Amino acid sequence: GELKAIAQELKAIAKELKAIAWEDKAIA
Amino acid sequence: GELKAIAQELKAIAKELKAIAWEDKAIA
Amino acid sequence: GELKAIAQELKAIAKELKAIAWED
Amino acid sequence: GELKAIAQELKAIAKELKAIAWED
Ligand SMILES: [N+]
Ligand SMILES: [N+]
Ligand SMILES: [N+]
Ligand SMILES: [N+]
Repeated sequence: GELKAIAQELKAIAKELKAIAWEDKAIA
Repeated sequence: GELKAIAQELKAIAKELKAIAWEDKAIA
Repeated sequence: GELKAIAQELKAIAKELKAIAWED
Repeated sequence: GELKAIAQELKAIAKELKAIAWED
């Protein structure tokens, strides 16, 4: 369903934001 | 950090959307 | 950059949630 | 209702992400 699929997208965005945050630390 | 905290918020929103989607099914 | 593109995705999702709120 | 309030949260988060993109 649409809400289930939007929930999966939000969880994926959360993992993508943590990856960015981690890249950013490494480099600084 | 701020991105880590926003990631947690997005994961929490995903669980809240699935709960809404489930409530909605039960009732329909 | 990337964060702006993610922000745009979140805005698009917001619009989708408002639409779901008002369907039958 | 609730979904609208979540949509508003997502928009607020979008603004926070754009701000992070432009800090040092
Ligand atoms: N994404
Ligand atoms: N929330
Ligand atoms: N979406
Ligand atoms: N936030």
